[PDB]
Amino acid sequence: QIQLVQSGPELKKPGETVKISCKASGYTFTDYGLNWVKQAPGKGLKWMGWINTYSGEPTYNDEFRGRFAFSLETSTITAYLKINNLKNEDTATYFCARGGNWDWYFDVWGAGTTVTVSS
Amino acid sequence: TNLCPFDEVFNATRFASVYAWNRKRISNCVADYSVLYNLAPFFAFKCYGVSPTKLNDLCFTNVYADSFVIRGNEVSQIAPGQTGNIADYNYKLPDDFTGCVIAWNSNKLDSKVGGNYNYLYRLFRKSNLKPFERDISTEIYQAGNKPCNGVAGFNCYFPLRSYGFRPTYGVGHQPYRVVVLSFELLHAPATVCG
Amino acid sequence: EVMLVESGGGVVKPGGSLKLSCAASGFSFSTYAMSWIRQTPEKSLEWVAAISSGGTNTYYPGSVKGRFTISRDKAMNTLYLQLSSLRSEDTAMYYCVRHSGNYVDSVMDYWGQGTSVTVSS
Amino acid sequence: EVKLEESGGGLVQPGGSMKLSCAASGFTFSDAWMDWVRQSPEKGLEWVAQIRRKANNHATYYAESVKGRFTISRDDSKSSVYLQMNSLRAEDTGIYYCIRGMTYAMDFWGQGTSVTVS
Amino acid sequence: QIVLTQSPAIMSASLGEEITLTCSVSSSVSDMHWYQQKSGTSPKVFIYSTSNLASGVPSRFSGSGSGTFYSLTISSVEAEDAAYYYCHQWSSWTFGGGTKLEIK
Amino acid sequence: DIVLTQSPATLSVTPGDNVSLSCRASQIISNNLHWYQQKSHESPRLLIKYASQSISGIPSRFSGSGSGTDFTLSINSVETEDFGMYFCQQSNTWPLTCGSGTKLELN
Amino acid sequence: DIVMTQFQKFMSTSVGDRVSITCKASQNVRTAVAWYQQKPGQSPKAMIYLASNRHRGVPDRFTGSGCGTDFTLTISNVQCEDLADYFCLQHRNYPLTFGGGTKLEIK
Ligand SMILES: *[C@@H]1O[C@H](CO)[C@@H](O[C@@H]2O[C@H](CO)[C@@H](O[C@@H]3O[C@H](CO)[C@@H](O)[C@H](O)[C@@H]3O)[C@H](O)[C@H]2NC(C)=O)[C@H](O)[C@H]1NC(C)=O
Repeated sequence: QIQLVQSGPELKKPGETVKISCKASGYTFTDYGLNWVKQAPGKGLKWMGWINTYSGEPTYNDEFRGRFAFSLETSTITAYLKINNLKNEDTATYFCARGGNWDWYFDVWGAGTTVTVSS
Repeated sequence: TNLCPFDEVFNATRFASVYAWNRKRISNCVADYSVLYNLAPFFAFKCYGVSPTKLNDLCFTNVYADSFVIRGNEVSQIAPGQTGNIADYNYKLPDDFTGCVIAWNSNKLDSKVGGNYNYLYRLFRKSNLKPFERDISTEIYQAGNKPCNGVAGFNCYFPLRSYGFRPTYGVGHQPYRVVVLSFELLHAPATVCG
Repeated sequence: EVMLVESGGGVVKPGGSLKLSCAASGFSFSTYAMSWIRQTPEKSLEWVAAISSGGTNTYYPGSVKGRFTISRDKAMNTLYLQLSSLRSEDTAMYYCVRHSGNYVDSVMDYWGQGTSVTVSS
Repeated sequence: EVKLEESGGGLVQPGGSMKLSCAASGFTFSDAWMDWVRQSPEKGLEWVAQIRRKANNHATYYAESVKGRFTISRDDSKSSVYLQMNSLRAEDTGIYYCIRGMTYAMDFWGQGTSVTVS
Repeated sequence: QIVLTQSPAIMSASLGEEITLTCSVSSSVSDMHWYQQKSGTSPKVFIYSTSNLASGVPSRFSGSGSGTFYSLTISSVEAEDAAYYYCHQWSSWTFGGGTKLEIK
Repeated sequence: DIVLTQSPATLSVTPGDNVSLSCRASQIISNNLHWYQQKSHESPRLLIKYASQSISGIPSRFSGSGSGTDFTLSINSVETEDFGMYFCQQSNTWPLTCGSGTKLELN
Repeated sequence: DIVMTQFQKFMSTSVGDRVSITCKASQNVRTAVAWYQQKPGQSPKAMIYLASNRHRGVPDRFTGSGCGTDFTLTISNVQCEDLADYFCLQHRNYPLTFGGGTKLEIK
């Protein structure tokens, strides 16, 4: 039994932050990485940059250079994504996909949470 | 104004191990080394024979870029004249070297909590390497009366030992990706510049 | 003249945070790496942290990963080692040292007088 | 840390038999050529036997001075080495060491056994 | 994973002995430094790169060897040099156990 | 980066046939490209790792070929439950980036 | 079969000089000769494997090489604790021959 079920849908206003969970269970957490991908509707996937699950330091894609934070706590096996200063274009279904520390293919994915922005 | 591929050899995913170092022959550049001088995290930007600040302006004909993965202690062996294990049985530089040596700290990227046993390194040879030569001989050094027929044992040793590469070894023992640029100016009109 | 003034120690309940600081004066601080070295009551030295020259890389051993964080602000000429979620094993006197290159690999030339943090009660 | 400890020290009249064992710890047991050498004060050192790795089908050979009368056996699950010796003569007296692997790296040695004859 | 062995733990010599302080490793490291801790203060640096001396030390201390063995040679120990001596290379995460030096 | 175009953008197929896709690279990416399948509002699954090897769990009809810069994904005996959108995603240079995606619908 | 005669039963040198133990063999033994050092009242330890390399924990003073039939081991700056036996054995053909021993003692 290996799955990564995230939090539910969120709904925030332009300027408020958001926090997205991605809880792992079943596989040994240090044996693989964690990759985040963002998929705007009607477009292709975009890699948000991974997080080494042993130490906890990110490695951002150059598109999402600042303004994001892949924090990590390991007492509970959960990754975290935080988006500061939400703008009006980044509504998506933010997945989190386990890509290995030696392979980098995304086999076991998550359901995906949706952060729409409105007023 | 075609930029030449430093991006294929610097921010790549899988660097090959040190006993079989992949070698990219770069030619017909307009080589923009200013993208290196804005990239912060380089451990060593050491050049032998050329100056780093005058590196953008001089011209070459062919520039070779080797790449491998060594321990952070062994970087102190990618140098003209030094002896050891990496510069004696794996990858040796000549004493009239005219290139640069760049080194990383990839403990984030090339290490699991289990042994990352992909990376190998040579242990011995019957003679020291002539410079700029790779050796992919994979068979057992016998040196005995016994033909042991390809299985390791007493007086039959495999030449390639493997690293562990855990993220808890040491700052000098976690793997450092090392790229060796080696310039040349042999008797031809120059292409690499800019 | 090179001296390393340090402060911030005390006693802390196991499970809380505190700030062990180190002030440097006399050299170009943004071209010399720094590290933190602790010493058990059995007097056996070990690393707990190490930071590069520009603040680009931060290294921690297998014991104190994620709950020890070093920091380095060049303007105030200080050094910050912030701890979190301490056990009873991390009672030690913490020495602020100065490396002799850009990286961590070089010598440790000038040290600090130490700062005692003992967890109990 | 690896060390080998051994036992089975004694004396018996010639024509006897003794099966002395050498236990070990701290290292991977099934990947090793654990040999035995013998130290006597009169002839320097002599080589006793050799048992090879599991992958070499336990290719066991002895010296030509101990043909038939000497045989060795291991069991890597219990991690010990059994050497039984048969119908002995008088000049085989001395200290019999215990070795992890000869003539390569990780060449650790034991402490020997005090076995004697009358 | 590298261990650092300093053998033995307590080594005693009077005024008039020459002595060597050993520090061996598990796998072969290139360099090895040496620190000296008097009782009550911080340890200072004596030797970098196994052979030199820091400025301000007497010229009786000298190191030798490379590979898997490093020895710190004392010419004639005075009452000033009775302290703990730690070897440490960059690639350890640990220090040596420490060899003490006692007058006789 | 490595922009990966897929062509054609739409397909019109019938069940019980063969059809082939394309994912043309920009730089040479030797056998480090993967293929992904995504239906309506689900997570994508992994179809073939490393441009030739198949994955345990999927049916045994998906198998793509080619190496270098031109890659084709070949599905034979297509069924009606293979409806969705298909993603190619390289892994060789950094950062990793996925293709624009083409969809496979039914006549 | 193979006999090794170590023709120095006693070599005696003072502190700080160079000591060279000589060990030549029976026939063409290419590189398969080791060296073992035994402290008095202790088990022997490893010095040099395969006649060139250095075993882990040996000082920098200890090296000695050569191929063919004549092997040697050269100690420079002999210390007070370095009084020991020195054995040389071969493993080319399957009987292994521990040659003669060499005892050192300071004058
Ligand atoms: C290998 O990939 C990394 C990305 O993970 C490249 O780092 C990024 O390279 C771009 C291109 O130069 C940099 O963008 C530039 O940033 C400056 C601001 O400093 C901006 O003014 C420019 O207009 C341009 O957008 C980006 O900063 C840089 N990121 C980091 C963290 O350094 C890297 O360059 C690639 N390797 C090589 C050899 O190109």
